[PDB]
Amino acid sequence: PRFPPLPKTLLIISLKMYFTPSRTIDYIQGLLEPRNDIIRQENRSRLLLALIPDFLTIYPCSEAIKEFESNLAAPPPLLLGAQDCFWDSLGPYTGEISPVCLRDMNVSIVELGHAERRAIFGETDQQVARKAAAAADQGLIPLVCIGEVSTLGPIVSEAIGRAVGECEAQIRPVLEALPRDAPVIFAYEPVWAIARVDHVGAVVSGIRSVIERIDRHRKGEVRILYGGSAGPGLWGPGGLGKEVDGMFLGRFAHDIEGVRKVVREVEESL
Amino acid sequence: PRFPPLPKTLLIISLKMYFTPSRTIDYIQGLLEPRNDIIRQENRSRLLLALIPDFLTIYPCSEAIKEFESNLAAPPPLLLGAQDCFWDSLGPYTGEISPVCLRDMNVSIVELGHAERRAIFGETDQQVARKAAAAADQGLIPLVCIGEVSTLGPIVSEAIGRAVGECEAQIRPVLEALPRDAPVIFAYEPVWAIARVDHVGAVVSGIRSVIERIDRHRKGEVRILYGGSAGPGLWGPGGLGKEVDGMFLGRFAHDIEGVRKVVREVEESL
Ligand code: NA
Repeated sequence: PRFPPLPKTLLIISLKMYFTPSRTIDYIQGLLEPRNDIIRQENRSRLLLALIPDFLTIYPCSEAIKEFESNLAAPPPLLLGAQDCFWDSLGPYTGEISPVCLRDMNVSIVELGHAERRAIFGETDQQVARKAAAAADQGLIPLVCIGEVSTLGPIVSEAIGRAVGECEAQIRPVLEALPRDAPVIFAYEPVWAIARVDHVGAVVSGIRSVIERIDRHRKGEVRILYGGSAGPGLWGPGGLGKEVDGMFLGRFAHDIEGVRKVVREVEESL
Repeated sequence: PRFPPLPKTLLIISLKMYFTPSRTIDYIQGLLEPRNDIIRQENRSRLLLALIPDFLTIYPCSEAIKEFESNLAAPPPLLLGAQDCFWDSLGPYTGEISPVCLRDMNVSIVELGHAERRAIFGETDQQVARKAAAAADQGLIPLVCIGEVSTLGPIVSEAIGRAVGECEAQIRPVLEALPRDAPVIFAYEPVWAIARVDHVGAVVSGIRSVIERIDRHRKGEVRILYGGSAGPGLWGPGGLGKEVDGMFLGRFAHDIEGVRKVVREVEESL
């Protein structure tokens, strides 16, 4: 085990660039708070939460998790992610974050190729792949965001064919760059939508098929999440959970009670 | 005073993406250590050091500075910088760092437009300008890296004319975007060199002239540093200090004794 094993269900909270430091510290302390009933021992092996703060609060986030773990004797209660990293270990790359340093701060997962980075900064498939490779070199699980870049046509087979093939071009360089035994998580979100479960189910089913065709027998496990902004009710009553191994929570999740509500939803669906 | 006043001499240590977290914590604790004789009370009003760590260690760096300040009763002993920031306050910008959050962590200065970011990521003059504006909105001093993008010709007046005019295109959008009363620091390094003091002196003199021509009477103060990798002896005996208001220290500065040696050099030149 070079890598943490992946539970069947993954819930991800990415704070993007929305939170101030004090709000991030209060927030992660709310997640861990036992009276908040978000993190249950009985969920440990089936359901996992990741918090993905901005780079500045990874340190005190990591410190908060540790302090909470020291309350018990020796799955972590909560995974800590970063929202990006560089494609090299250490070096002369001003403004860039090292996966070496991330691992030293007990980050377990790195979000890569977000739609926002692809649109604003022109981040490419090759770059996301090299980034995944460097994250994996440090024992970090790549979490690669994928999705169709085009507005799709009105013929469904054409539309599903395009979307899946556009995801294929994003998946292939990542799997080529990664060791076959390193785990990877792909988060799907159709970039032109800014949640149709029929559409998600169909493209995700085409994604899993794509992966099986490239490397059916790789030892590293694979998970496909919904990367879109998911609201209360979508997972269970909306059927989203029948299609994917997890999801990103939308901005309702900025309130701890919202997160509590969605964990309950997820428990009920299992 | 919306901004810290700028001393006549600025020394900058940017760690780029070279240091692990424990090495950064040890390092800043070495800078502050009184037996290391790097930070002298007698230097306070004439010479200032900035440390510019990676985003992950800004928090414990800030914490270390505070803890040291609490050893005395209420110029900071050491400025804390970041190596980049985003051009907006808060929002949906995955992987980006907010100048709001930086200020909340007692960062006083933001390095922008580094040659490494301009080359690797295609970072543009417009983007560096918008970044400077957002840093200034939060009371942060922009530190904009500038320099000629071309290999220069063999006729000196042509070469100096080009280099200065290429710096002009980088300076102008920054001054346009900044309030006239916000301070700005420009760090010069000819991108094609990968230290000729004659060349630096000549282009820096053309830079100060350029600035005076754009906005002779702005209230915000301006400093021009050498952004190249400066080694021991270059400032005083090499004459660099007669041309610029400070410099970036080269990799020799990774050793605390190196920093000590260069502070002594600088003291002697004043
Ligand atoms: Na970045």
